[PDB]
This record gives sequence, structure tokens and C-alpha cells, in this order.
Amino acid sequence: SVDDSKYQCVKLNDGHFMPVLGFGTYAPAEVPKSKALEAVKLAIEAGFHHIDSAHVYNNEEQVGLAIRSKIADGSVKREDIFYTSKLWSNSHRPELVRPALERSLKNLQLDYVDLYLIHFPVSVKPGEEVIPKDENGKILFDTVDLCATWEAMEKCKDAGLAKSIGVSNFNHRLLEMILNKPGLKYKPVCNQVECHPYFNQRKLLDFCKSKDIVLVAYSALGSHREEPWVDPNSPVLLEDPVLCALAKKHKRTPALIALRYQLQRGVVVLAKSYNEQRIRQNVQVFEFQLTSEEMKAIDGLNRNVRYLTLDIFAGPPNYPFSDEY
Amino acid sequence: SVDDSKYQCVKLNDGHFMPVLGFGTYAPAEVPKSKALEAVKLAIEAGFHHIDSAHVYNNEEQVGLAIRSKIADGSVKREDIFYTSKLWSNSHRPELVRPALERSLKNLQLDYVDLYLIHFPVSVKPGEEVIPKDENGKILFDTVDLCATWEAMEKCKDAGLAKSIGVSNFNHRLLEMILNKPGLKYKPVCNQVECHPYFNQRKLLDFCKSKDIVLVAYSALGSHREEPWVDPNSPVLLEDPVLCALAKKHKRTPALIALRYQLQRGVVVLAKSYNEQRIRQNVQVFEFQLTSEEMKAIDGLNRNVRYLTLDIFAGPPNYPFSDEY
Ligand SMILES: NC(=O)c1ccc[n+]([C@@H]2O[C@H](COP(=O)([O-])OP(=O)(O)OC[C@H]3O[C@@H](n4cnc5c(N)ncnc54)[C@H](OP(=O)(O)O)[C@@H]3O)[C@@H](O)[C@H]2O)c1
Ligand SMILES: NC(=O)c1ccc[n+]([C@@H]2O[C@H](COP(=O)([O-])OP(=O)(O)OC[C@H]3O[C@@H](n4cnc5c(N)ncnc54)[C@H](OP(=O)(O)O)[C@@H]3O)[C@@H](O)[C@H]2O)c1
Ligand SMILES: C[C@]12CCC(=O)C[C@@H]1CC[C@@H]1[C@@H]2CC[C@]2(C)C(=O)CC[C@@H]12
Ligand SMILES: C[C@]12CC[C@H](O)C[C@@H]1CC[C@@H]1[C@@H]2CC[C@]2(C)C(=O)CC[C@@H]12
Repeated sequence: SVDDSKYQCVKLNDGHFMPVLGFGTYAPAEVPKSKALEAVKLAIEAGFHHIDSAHVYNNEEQVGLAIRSKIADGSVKREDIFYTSKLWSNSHRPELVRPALERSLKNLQLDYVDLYLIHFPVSVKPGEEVIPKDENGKILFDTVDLCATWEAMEKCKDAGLAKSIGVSNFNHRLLEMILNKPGLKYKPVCNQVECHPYFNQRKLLDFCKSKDIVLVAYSALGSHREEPWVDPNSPVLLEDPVLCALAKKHKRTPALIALRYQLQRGVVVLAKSYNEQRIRQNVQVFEFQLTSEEMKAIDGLNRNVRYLTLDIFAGPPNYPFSDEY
Repeated sequence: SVDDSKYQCVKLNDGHFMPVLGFGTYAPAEVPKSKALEAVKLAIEAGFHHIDSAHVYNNEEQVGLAIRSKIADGSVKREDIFYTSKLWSNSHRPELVRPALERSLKNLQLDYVDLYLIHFPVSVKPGEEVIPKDENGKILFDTVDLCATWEAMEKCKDAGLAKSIGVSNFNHRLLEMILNKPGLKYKPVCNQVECHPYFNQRKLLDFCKSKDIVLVAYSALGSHREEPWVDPNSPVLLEDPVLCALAKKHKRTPALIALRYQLQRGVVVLAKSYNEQRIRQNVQVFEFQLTSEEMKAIDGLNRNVRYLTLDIFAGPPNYPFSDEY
């Protein structure tokens, strides 16, 4: 249609530009990986320019192939795709960071990722098991200085393997640990965290904005709800009457209201869908705007509901969700 | 620059994209119209991608030479410049709209403008005089249905002469008159109006966002303060003590705080400067962010100061500033 050469982005603190709507690629293991290949191709056709994955999603072969397929048919150029990967917690030791990035890049068959994140701040012992456990099912925790992990991330950006580097699931204290590290070369460009109208992350968002860190929202639609990661008793975000009222007023959908909320408060928003219609629906976030009154109504929904506690990882001080923010 | 091929823009309701920081080109009458040439070149070199002018500014020859110079020297391509002109009030009759646009294009030596606006909703008699007057010195107003003016603007867009069309200095009533016009083809993409912390336009802004009309703020730095247009005893925006204290806290400037405020509330902001350092300074709006409490402090500065009343045009029903908004 009218002008597909341009799209909305935000300038990161390292000078790179991030598209403000990202396509989420995680799906529960029961969904065939074929659907990831299909869905990324559809997302790129629909106008997503930012694609979010991770080693632990076990889909980088498919996601990379979808990107390469869309480049080879002329649909998009590599410069106009912003691809994120993440370093899993079995590779936090500094000597394991670049090996893990190179392994992701070999799976993707890409030369570089646009963004590499520390996925989660609790370290687990190295090896092929992504969640290694003892005989009673308790995680095997590892002891790693994330400031040393971050210096290994910085060397990946100097090597050109990652254009930008950031973090995910960090709280205030862990962000200050990085920002205050002696000899810091690059600040994180982003903190990717759960964020939606039931857990709007006000306080953490303000801190990130005070440092020119972009907050990137995952579970912006209320999450995948996969058991046993998400409590099935938790409220379903998109049933909320305020979201539904706003959707009816705008002739949009609750999902669109939840995405647009994030864009207007300065957050970069992810959205996963493997459904062709809903992929195309989600790019309609650029076709309407919420009034101040509507933003205030959504701010009023905040209610302390964290879908993704990751509490199997609790105990070490780097477990990020016990602090206020 | 790390990546000067990307820059922050917003999608308009016609599918075109507008860069969110625009360069203002009006300068008071004591400044030679020639000075616009260098200023616009320096704006483009600094990273402005949106340049705002108008037939009545008497600078489109210079503005157009600057734009063509920076294309010819390889600094930017035409698709990375978003240029706005405006239809003066002696050309509101529908028969006269296209003629006026063609005259601006001949002066610019461009094939199209990216945006053509109705400059001000009060019509004056057609002819060479921009402010025609009778023998007693009274302005000669003209009775024109701006719906018919708008249909002529629609035809300019269909001809390709304007990629997008919008309005300026419209109030709620006048916007509604356009949006409710029978047989409307294209909504206005924007309403360019005075907007700054002393006149934050909340109500009109919300109305525009409810219709997916972008509000574009002029006089965002407190205006050119040219007599007789602006009263010299109006308060000087950039001396405001809250803006100055936020500037000192951020190691920025009061101008930068006023520009960033607008970006965060979803406004596209203009900034005129003919000073090389200030032009470069203003592009730093993309380098920092304001917290929610800082935004609320700036919201609290609102105080009903309209610098540009343009009351020479008061009397006709279309004069826009007698209604509440
Ligand atoms: N960094 C981390 O630790 C972390 C954690 C979680 C997620 N993430 C990233 O963020 C992404 C998004 O978060 P998420 O996977 O929790 O899910 P999400 O984006 O909050 O929601 C996905 C759910 O919403 C549905 N959906 C999507 N569009 C919809 C629409 N327009 N209307 C109604 N329902 C809609 C999806 O179903 P369909 O697919 O059937 O449309 C899926 O069931 C992930 O895929 C991943 O890339 C990161
Ligand atoms: N649609 C309309 O009816 C309408 C009305 C008015 C304006 N406009 C458009 O909006 C543009 C901007 O509005 P405006 O001309 O009233 O002025 P403005 O952008 O509010 O600026 C006022 C003044 O600020 C000074 N300045 C600029 N940057 C500065 C900085 N970083 N620190 C300190 N001072 C700074 C400039 O002086 P220096 O040049 O010396 O830096 C300028 O004179 C116009 O030029 C025009 O393009 C449209
Ligand atoms: C389920 C799965 C992904 C698939 C798998 O084989 C096991 C692994 C366990 C860890 C999970 C991960 C999905 C993404 C999750 C949910 C996180 O973001 C933190 C822990 C992650
Ligand atoms: C542009 C503007 C000067 C800046 C104001 O913000 C808007 C004014 C519109 C009317 C213009 C005027 C400059 C002087 C003009 C151009 C005239 O000579 C007669 C009409 C006058």
C-alpha cells in the first residue's frame, strides 16, 4: 500500500534505531515449528520490521529461514529487519557468551543480530539442558558475575556480531549494577520485561527513561498462558471491560488497545501471533490513537498481576521479581 | 552518525509517514529572506527530515534551493525530505487552490510537496495582495465554503501535487465541518496549531487523536515574538523556572525540554532556528527522555497563553480562537 519504505522506530542510546512494534515468536512446544517459519514470513509481509526470538525458543533455524526467504524474494532488505536474539542462562559465563551467540547465528544463517539480550539474570549450570535439574527437580544454579557477562556482550558488539546489546527481566538493582560497572563501554539499549495494563511497570519504565533505556514489553496481550509458567487462575487481560469499551469506541479490538497503550507511553511493544488474521490485525496499532482520557483509564487497570513469575528460578539474589521494581 | 538512514516518524491517516521533528522556516521581517537558504541546509545536515514553510513566508525560492542543493550534493534523497507548504487565505476559493499550489511548486522547483495545509480558516479577497484592505484600512474578508476549498485540496492530492493534505489553525468546529463533509475523500492528516507548555492544547489534542489527526505544534519554543503579532509583555516560555530546572537536571536546555514534552505526548513538533548551534542542539531531542512525573510537572505549566492570536482576522465565523477549543 501507500508507503512501505518507512515505519515507526525509536533511536536507541547507541545510535541504532529499533522499530516500535516487534513480532513475538515464542510458542508452546506442542505447536509445530513449521508454524514459526510461516508466521514470521506472514509478519514480514504484514509490515513487521522487528522480530523477537531467543536461543531457548528452539526456533532460530525457522525464524532465520523466514527472514532469508523474505529477503531473497525481494520483500524486504536485511537493513530493514531488526532481529533480536537472547543469551540463555546456561551461557552466562563470560567464556560461553560469544560461543552461544555464534551458535545462534549459525542456526539463523545470518551474519549478525540487530540486538542481543541477556535473557534472564539467574544463571544455571552450563550444558545442553536449558533448565538443568537435580533428582528432585530443583534447578542447578550457577554462580556468575553478570558484570563479566556484560563485558563479554560488549565484545560481541565490538566484533560486529550484535549491532546493539541489552537485557531482559532486569530490575532496578541489576540495571544499576551494569550502569555503575567500572569500565562500562556500552549501556544496555533496552530492558525487555513483562508489561501490560495489569502490570504496567510504571516505576521501572520511569527509571529506564531517566537512563535513555528503552523498555520493551513482552506479554503485552496477557501472555501465552502456558502451564505451568502462567497460573491458570490469573485474569485474562483481553476480557477486561475497560479494554473492551475502548476497543468498541475505536472500532478496534482489546488487543489493539493494549498495544497502542504501550506505544503512547514510550514503550516498544511485542505481539506474538501465529494466526494470519491476527498478525495483520496487530499492525493496525499505527492506524489510531488513544486520547489522554483513554490512557488514564488504562493506567487505572494496574493491579499487580505478573503472569510470568519464573519462580522456579527464585532464591539467588539475581532473581529479579522480589524487589518492588 | 551510527545510522543516519533511519529517523523517527509517525504514520499519518493516509498511510504516508511524517518525521516527528520539523524545521520551522519563518523569520521576522527585519531578517533577509536569503538567510533561509543556509538555515535549511544546516537543518538538513543536522538531521532534520521535515521542513515547514508556506506561500506567505516569502521564502519558498530559498527553501526549495536549499532542499535541491542537499539532494544534489548527496546529503539526502527527496524521499527523505518531508516538505510542507500552506495555502494562503487569498486562495481559499476552490478554483484558486491548485493555482496556488502550482505557484509554490514553481517557486520551490519541486514536483510535489509532501504536505499541503489550509494555512488559516478566515478567507480574504483574492488577488495579489495577501492582506487586501478597503479605503478605511479594513481587511476585505471573503465568504468561502471551506468544504469546497477542501475538495480542491483532495484533487491536488489525487493529482500527486501534494502527497498528503491537512489544515492549520482549525478549531474543533472547523475540524468537524471537514470530517462530516458529505462525500469526504481524505481526512486532514494533521492540524498545525500553536502548542507549548503555556498553551498545551489538551482538549484539541485529544480530539485530534480520537480521529487519528496528528497535531503539529508551532511556536513550540514560545514563538518568534515578532511585533505586532506577539505582545512583548507575554511571558517568555524559555525562561520558565520549571523548564529551566528540568534542563539543568538533565544537562539539556529549556528548548530541549519543551520539544521532548511534545514528542512524548504524541505531537509532531516544529522548531525554528537560524543559528547553527541551536539547529544542531534541537536535534538532541532524540537523545533523552522525560519521566511521568516530569511530564506531569510540564502539564502543570498550562496557563492560557496564546502568543499568536492573529486577531486581524477576527470577526468572521471561521475565526478559530473565540471558541473554547
Ligand atoms: N524476554 C522474555 O523473558 C520473554 C517472555 C515472554 C515473551 N517474550 C517475547 O514476547 C513475545 C510476546 O509475549 P507472549 O508470547 O507472552 O504473548 P503475547 O504477545 O502477550 O500474547 C500471545 C497470545 O495472544 C494471542 N493474540 C495475538 N494477537 C491477538 C489479537 N489481535 N487478538 C486476540 N488474541 C491475540 C496469541 O494467539 P495467536 O498466536 O493464536 O494469535 C497468543 O495466544 C514472545 O513471543 C517472545 O518473543 C519474552
Ligand atoms: N501554521 C501557522 O500559522 C504557523 C505559525 C507560526 C509558526 N509556524 C511554523 O512553525 C515554525 C516555528 O514556530 P515559530 O517560528 O513561532 O518559533 P519557535 O520554533 O517557537 O521559536 C522561537 C525562537 O526560538 C529560538 N530558538 C530556537 N531554538 C532554540 C534553542 N535551542 N534555544 C533557545 N532559543 C531557541 C529561535 O531563535 P534563533 O533562530 O536565533 O535560534 C526562534 O526564534 C515557524 O517558523 C513556521 O514554520 C506556523
Ligand atoms: C519452556 C522453555 C522453552 C522450551 C523448552 O524446551 C524448555 C524451556 C524451559 C525454559 C523456558 C522456555 C520458554 C521461554 C521461557 C518461559 C522463559 O522466558 C523463561 C524460561 C523459558
Ligand atoms: C506570516 C505572518 C508573520 C508570522 C505570523 O506567525 C503569521 C503572519 C501571517 C500574515 C503575514 C505575516 C508576515 C507579514 C505578512 C506576510 C504580510 O506582509 C501581510 C500578511 C503577513
